[PDB]
Amino acid sequence: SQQTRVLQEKLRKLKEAMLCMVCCEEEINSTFCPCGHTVCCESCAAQLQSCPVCRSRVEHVQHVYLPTHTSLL
Amino acid sequence: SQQTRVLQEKLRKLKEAMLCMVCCEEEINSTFCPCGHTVCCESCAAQLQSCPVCRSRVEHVQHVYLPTHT
Ligand SMILES: Cc1nc(-c2cccc(N)c2)no1
Ligand SMILES: [Zn+2]
Ligand SMILES: [Zn+2]
Ligand SMILES: [Zn+2]
Ligand SMILES: [Zn+2]
Repeated sequence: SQQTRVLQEKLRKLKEAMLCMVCCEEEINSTFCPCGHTVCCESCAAQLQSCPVCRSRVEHVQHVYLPTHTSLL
Repeated sequence: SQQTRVLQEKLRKLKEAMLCMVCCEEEINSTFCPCGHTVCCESCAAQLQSCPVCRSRVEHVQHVYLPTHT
């Protein structure tokens, strides 16, 4: 029905919000510190000296173990 | 249709996985450091001495701004 298509869209948008904002291909699993923006995968976060959301300097990157994480397994 | 019900369930489960493992009422927005477990809201994370997932000592709590926040 039309509601099947609406639910498909909601699910797709929620899953897209879980993906790295830079590469769009890998799940978010890293936090820029100290600002706290958690919007990248580990590969993109290692290459940024400034937060892509707020432009604060990145002192270091903290890996995050989230419950929403999914993998090939 | 039955497909609408299947998608409703997938959405519900993903949203439930984003809630604090202690209170089950507030969204996750805090990380235990240095272990990195990000499973609690700010209120529940504030008084824990050890991580509720892996038992590592909590040196500090880092607030996280996630794109899934609603
Ligand atoms: C809340 C909340 N958001 C997430 C989240 C956000 C982006 C990516 C991933 N994997 C999880 N988990 O809990
Ligand atoms: Zn990336
Ligand atoms: Zn930032
Ligand atoms: Zn809580
Ligand atoms: Zn832990």
